[PDB]
Amino acid sequence: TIVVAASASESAALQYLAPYSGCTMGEYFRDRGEDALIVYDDLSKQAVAYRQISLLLRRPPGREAYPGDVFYL
Amino acid sequence: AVVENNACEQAARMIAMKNATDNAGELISDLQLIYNKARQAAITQEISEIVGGAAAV
Amino acid sequence: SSGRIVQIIGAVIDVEFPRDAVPSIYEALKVQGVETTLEVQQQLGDGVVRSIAMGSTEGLKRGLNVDSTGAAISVPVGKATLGRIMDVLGNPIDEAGPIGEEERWGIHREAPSYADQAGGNELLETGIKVIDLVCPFAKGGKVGLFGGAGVGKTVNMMELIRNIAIEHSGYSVFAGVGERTREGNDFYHEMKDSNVLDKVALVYGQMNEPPGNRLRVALTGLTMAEKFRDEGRDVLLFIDNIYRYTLAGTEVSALLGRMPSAVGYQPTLAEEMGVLQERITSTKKGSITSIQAVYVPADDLTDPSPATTFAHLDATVVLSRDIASLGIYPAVDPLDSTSRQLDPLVIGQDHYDTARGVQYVLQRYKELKDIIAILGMDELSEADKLLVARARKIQRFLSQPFFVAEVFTGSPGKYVSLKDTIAGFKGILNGDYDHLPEQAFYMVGGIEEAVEKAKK
Amino acid sequence: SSGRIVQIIGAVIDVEFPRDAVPSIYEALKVQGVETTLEVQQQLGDGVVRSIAMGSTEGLKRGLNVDSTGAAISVPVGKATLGRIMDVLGNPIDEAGPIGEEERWGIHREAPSYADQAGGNELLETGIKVIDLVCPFAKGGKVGLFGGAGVGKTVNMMELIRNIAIEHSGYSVFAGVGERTREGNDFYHEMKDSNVLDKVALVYGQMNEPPGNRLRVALTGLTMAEKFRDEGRDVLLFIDNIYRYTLAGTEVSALLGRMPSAVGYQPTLAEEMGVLQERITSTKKGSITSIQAVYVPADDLTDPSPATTFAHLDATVVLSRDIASLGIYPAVDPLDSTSRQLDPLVIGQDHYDTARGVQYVLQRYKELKDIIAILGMDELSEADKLLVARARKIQRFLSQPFFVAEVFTGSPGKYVSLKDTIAGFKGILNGDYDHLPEQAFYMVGGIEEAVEKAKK
Amino acid sequence: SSGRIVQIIGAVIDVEFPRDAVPSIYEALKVQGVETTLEVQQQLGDGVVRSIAMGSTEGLKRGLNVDSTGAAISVPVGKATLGRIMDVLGNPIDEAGPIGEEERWGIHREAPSYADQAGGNELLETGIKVIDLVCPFAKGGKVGLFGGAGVGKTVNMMELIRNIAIEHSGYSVFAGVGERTREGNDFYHEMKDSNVLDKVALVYGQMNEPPGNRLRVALTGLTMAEKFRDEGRDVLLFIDNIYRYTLAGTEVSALLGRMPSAVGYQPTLAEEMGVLQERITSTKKGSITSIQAVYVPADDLTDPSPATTFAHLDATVVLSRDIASLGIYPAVDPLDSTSRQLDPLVIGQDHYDTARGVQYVLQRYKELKDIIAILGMDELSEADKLLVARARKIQRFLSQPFFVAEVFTGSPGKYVSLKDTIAGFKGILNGDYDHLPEQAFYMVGGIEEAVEKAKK
Ligand SMILES: Nc1ncnc2c1ncn2[C@@H]1O[C@H](COP(=O)(O)OP(=O)(O)O)[C@@H](O)[C@H]1O
Ligand SMILES: Nc1ncnc2c1ncn2[C@@H]1O[C@H](COP(=O)(O)OP(=O)(O)O)[C@@H](O)[C@H]1O
Ligand SMILES: Nc1ncnc2c1ncn2[C@@H]1O[C@H](COP(=O)(O)OP(=O)(O)O)[C@@H](O)[C@H]1O
Ligand SMILES: [Mg+2]
Ligand SMILES: [Mg+2]
Repeated sequence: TIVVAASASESAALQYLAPYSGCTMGEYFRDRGEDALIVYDDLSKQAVAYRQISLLLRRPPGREAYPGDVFYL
Repeated sequence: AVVENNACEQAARMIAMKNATDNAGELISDLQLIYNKARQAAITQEISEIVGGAAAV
Repeated sequence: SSGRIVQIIGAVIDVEFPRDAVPSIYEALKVQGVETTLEVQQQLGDGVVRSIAMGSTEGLKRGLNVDSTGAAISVPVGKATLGRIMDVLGNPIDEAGPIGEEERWGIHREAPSYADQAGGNELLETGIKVIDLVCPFAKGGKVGLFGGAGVGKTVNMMELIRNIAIEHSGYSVFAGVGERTREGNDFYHEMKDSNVLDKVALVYGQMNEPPGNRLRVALTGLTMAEKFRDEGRDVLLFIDNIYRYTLAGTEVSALLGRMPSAVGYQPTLAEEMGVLQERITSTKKGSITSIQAVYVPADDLTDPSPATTFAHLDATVVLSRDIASLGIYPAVDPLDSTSRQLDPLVIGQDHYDTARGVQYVLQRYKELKDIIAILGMDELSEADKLLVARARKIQRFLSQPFFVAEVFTGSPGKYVSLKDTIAGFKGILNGDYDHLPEQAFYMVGGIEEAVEKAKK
Repeated sequence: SSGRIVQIIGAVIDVEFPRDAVPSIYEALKVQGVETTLEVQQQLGDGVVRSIAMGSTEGLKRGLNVDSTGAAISVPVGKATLGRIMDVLGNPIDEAGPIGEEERWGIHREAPSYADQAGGNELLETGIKVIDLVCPFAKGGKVGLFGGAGVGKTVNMMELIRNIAIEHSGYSVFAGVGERTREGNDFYHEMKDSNVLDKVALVYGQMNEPPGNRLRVALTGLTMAEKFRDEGRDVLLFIDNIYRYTLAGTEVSALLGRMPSAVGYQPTLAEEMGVLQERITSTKKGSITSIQAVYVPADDLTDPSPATTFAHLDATVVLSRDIASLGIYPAVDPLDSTSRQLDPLVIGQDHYDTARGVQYVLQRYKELKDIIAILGMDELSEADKLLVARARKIQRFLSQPFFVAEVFTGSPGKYVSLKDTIAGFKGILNGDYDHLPEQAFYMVGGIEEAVEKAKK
Repeated sequence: SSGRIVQIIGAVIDVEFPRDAVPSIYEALKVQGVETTLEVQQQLGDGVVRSIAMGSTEGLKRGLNVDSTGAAISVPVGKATLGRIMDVLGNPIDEAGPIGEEERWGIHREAPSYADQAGGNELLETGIKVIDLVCPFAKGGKVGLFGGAGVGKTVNMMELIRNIAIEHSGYSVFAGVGERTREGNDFYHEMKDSNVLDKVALVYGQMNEPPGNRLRVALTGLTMAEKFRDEGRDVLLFIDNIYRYTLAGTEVSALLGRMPSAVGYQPTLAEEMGVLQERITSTKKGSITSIQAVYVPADDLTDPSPATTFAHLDATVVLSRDIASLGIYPAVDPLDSTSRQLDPLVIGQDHYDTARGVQYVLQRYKELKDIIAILGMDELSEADKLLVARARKIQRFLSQPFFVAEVFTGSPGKYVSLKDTIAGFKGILNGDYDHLPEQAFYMVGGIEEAVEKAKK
């Protein structure tokens, strides 16, 4: 197992990027004819970190103050 | 004795069904207050979201 | 002339052109160096146009030169598009090299005029008991598969494609809008292995693609269907999810400088929907028969997007999460589903009386259900006890095993003709099969099978 | 160098400094004519910084000179803080003279690293039947007492201070964040008269205080506790109400120019909690057992502040207004309350089974509530009637008179061991007490007292 | 001096004036060459004022000259307004020529001061038995009127208009807040046919008028009522619907761009209600008493509009569709209708005991009627059957022939005094009339008339 950590005290940018970093580490095996499994323990916490950055960048809010592109995230 | 107890069964059932009808109304009355709170709360939230988006765009 | 990128924010890009060379609304632009296309959505003023990228912006920079093409996105149309997989820009997304096009059309167009509409009620048989009974489809009509998440929209559409497209003598367009890439691969290999890929044009814009791609994929597929309709042909148009078109507009609306409306939707929800939906129609030259899957956010049929969609369709099929939660498929709601062809002057009195008879029995049982929960079954009158039995059986007899669902059901698929659909329900309503246990009607195709399942 | 107040709006102040002398974020600033302290939150550009006042802004004006101190708010730490009362800036507020400090520490720090963490599974007996049963605590872990207004948070905390100071021999740190000033006076004199005061450090920033004080008092208490943890000591950190740290942040958020999030909260809600919550942990050098009361706005557990707090705790105790309305104290919800220590590998199978059994019984009773509400208990099945009877006895046997509540009621307090707690509930579940009236279990401490209460 | 229109956006108009000639808040402005009036709402600064058109804005353009009038909207007051229909500006909407006015008053003023209030509570003798006994009105009080259409609302207003003028030498004013043009024409003819038109002044703000007109009509009618009060009179102010006054304020607040409050109402909701309701009081010269029809949104009594209005109501009169079917035309429900004046410390022990005695008897009879229906009349005791006989006599004695209802009842009208009302009901409760038939107590006026209708 590879363990990727972005704990509660870390920058909202690191919490927003952690799932993509872990996905990239899993994709290494897929692209080379091997099998991998990935667990995202909380995508709802990744969405809350993305909402923070987006509001501080002054982008217009949506359905529960969440960014317009939270589906595409 | 049997026949008189059947008359008692019918009367007892009358009062039980009256109690059940009254109790149902109390539940309906309490739920209606919660529904009105949920109705009013939903409206305020939507307005905040409309105002919030318009204050950015 | 030439323009420079001045402002990139997400999927939205601003390009500044000479004040004498400002590109038109919906005009396509090309970035120099980077392989990216931008469609003008708004003319802000002072030579600047607001556009949406038809690709990724991770490689875009401020000051990159942009070229005006003088027209809107032009996609290939006609016979060359059959048996091919394409993107929003019409590029081939299969390894079979280039497409031999003899003409390109612009994705943006006017809807057929009021004098060009055509009216027809030819009845189209589907092979599904619930639909053939309460939602009779018609050739050249518009069908909508309304439902939330995980209730059967894709599965039901695949069964229809199989029971109609495979037999259909004419051509067909399949548009995957905001679909899972795995479903697109399974369907492509399915059309290819079934030898039917030769008569089906495939356009795919999945969930991994930029908002602009998911916002125009529906216009690309429809432009190909319109070329075939205008040749005088009969065409089938299948759209995987038309909600993704509305959602892509919501995702980009706020960055386009538009104030939000109710339930955080674009203020142009009804017009953006009408502009697409009015082109999907059967005129006096040829007939487009179309099936659209409509996602219902949080299972709430009152949400602005689903609520604005009903008025555009002839047949409305409603899938219920409460029926699916009981192991019943197809999970169509007979009391919420409707069709314009349901009229004694269009079909017949025998069919209509059977349909209204089934609906009457199920509507009355929806109120006795709570009565049975509190108190008990014993406290009901005999007519209510007798009705409760037939309602529970009819609900189960509406279930039909489908060939496309064999992977999930484990059992073989079944096809029921409308005659068997009418016969069985009429008998159950008459009470002829009141001698059969309730468990015998679950997934049993025709009523005959039910009589056999009761013996096992 | 020296700056000038350029703007004042409530508790927030903007100060302009020379471009070569701009203060860093969190740097402390002092106003020359009043000595009011300001904490820098952000740098706006052009030499202008935005700050929050650590006191009242009434009487301040534009153009006043401001001095930068070159460091963040620094507070005294170590043995000199024991038996003393301090404010947010580390000043003494007990009239007992200056603090004999040897060193000062800044109130902003980074959380201990992943490789300095420590695992605590040693059970900490509280003496309360409900907590010892379904919410077992551990040494060096975090506990949260969730509850609405007037339900039991301050009383249920004061009892745990009394029954945990029985086995603990080290130091304690208490941080009063936005609560009653009378309750701080009552607690100080109680410990002074009981001679317990020389082992407790007290920090206060109550409801009477401006937003800047209520926002930083939590950091000042934690900073003193960290000093004791890093000296290799076992410490108890008590936070009077952690929600007020977040609320003080909401009052100031719009003044800091931030766009609001759901229900008016600051966009930075989860980060502010984590930056404070992560530091409250047991490293390898020392341990910080922490108890924090969590207010629940309008009794809504789904509100963003309470909802974001659950993930930061090892044990969650959820108090309820309904349980309190029946007369039960403490009003803990066994079905909503939980702990990381409720594991067969930590507490043993016997305790884990007694708790699983008590929860199973109460859960079924909750499901039968509506039927009994309209038809009464007499229509239930024989087994259901038996469970409803054991569920009711279990409900009242979870009640306990506290030693901090004899003033309110007059009855004497009870301390119940983990052994006696398990024996009482195991007996009621097995049916060994089916012959006692329900009222023999209410406020009886041990089970033997219920047997002697049943004699009347 | 004169200004110029600078911006037009719907009903909101911005006008620019010289720096030495800016008009005041609430000042009325006149557009040159067009019959359009603008009320100033806000002073934006730099010479520009924001106003709301009191009429249509179609055909207006930028640059038109506007003239200041020096005061707020000023309307005709006094005797000349009786028997006339006027708009919000005081113009005669009836084709009866100019109003013979001697004076004009501005519609905006402060409520009477703390020193101007009357020295106690004085009942207003309406001359209607059910109202004077169960719903006593205080002079200077506010009465909420509840019920549907076709239950006698209009006839009750016409009877009150006749009695205040003939029996108390007073006058009436009717404010049609959001009046329906069809109902406004019907009411004018009904009052002419009923010979009450010369006792009342009619002010109408029709539904098709802009939000500013519907918001100010209540102040125009109130200004005419204030004049009569100063004359030395007791006056009746009828407001067609107080909910439409609240909604007009919500509409105007949204047009001016203000941030909305709870449930979407204007932030000024309580202040706008207080400014209107605090002028309606009993002074040291005269007393304006008001009858206001109340609408409840979604049947919710906790909604901000009902909640705010109920805070200013002294009595609640409920008209019942059931009572009307019985044949009691007044149709006021004696159990649901209430008054704050129904207190022995205000109306004396005698009036209070008589009214509470009638309500006690009427309550018991409603319970007994369900018994008589479910189980039968024989199941009742002798005391209960005697009570039923008095309750039926009481119920019919609550009826009364009005002078405006002679066309429907075929009998002459009656004006019963408070003294005669208390004496009549006191006797029936004690049993002094138990020998008379109940019909003898129907449509008679005072109690001596029941005794005479009996001899026959
Ligand atoms: N008729 C059916 N028979 C069996 N499983 C079905 C059926 N319809 C839906 N399902 C189940 O739901 C999924 C497929 O339905 P799908 O079309 O994806 O639903 P939706 O498009 O409404 O999200 C599978 O997991 C399958 O097990
Ligand atoms: N016998 C009791 N046992 C426990 N709590 C009680 C008892 N009687 C009353 N309470 C209430 O418990 C509450 C404990 O503090 P609480 O109000 O929950 O904290 P907070 O002030 O922070 O909101 C007090 O309001 C107290 O009056
Ligand atoms: N006091 C009354 N005496 C006799 N008939 C009445 C009386 N009050 C109401 N009615 C009858 O009820 C009808 C409706 O009353 P009205 O005052 O016009 O109520 P609304 O204005 O809501 O329509 C009248 O036209 C008349 O037939
Ligand atoms: Mg699907
Ligand atoms: Mg408190």
